[PDB]
Amino acid sequence: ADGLAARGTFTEQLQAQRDLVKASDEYYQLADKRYRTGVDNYLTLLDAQRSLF
Amino acid sequence: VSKQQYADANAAYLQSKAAVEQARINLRYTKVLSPISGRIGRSAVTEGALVT
Repeated sequence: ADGLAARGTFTEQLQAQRDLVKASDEYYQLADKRYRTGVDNYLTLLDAQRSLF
Repeated sequence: VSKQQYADANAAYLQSKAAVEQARINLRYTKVLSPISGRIGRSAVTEGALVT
């Protein structure tokens, strides 16, 4: 019954976790566009790479 | 430092350089340079008069 409970909840846990990494990667790519254009510096892009990690 | 920060820094640099150039011409107006060359006449004012 413990194994069945964990099988029941880890699917939505990992779904909500993979959506988090997708949103953090989108934030990283938007910050990289801001860095490539020339608005932000190389200190702000590294603060988004760490959130990805 | 991002490119926009430097492009805003050197703009304020050039604006202050233009302000110093604006101060230098008012400082050059206090030494009344002769506008042309020629024969100068009698001075209509002497030392001590107030001009405008």
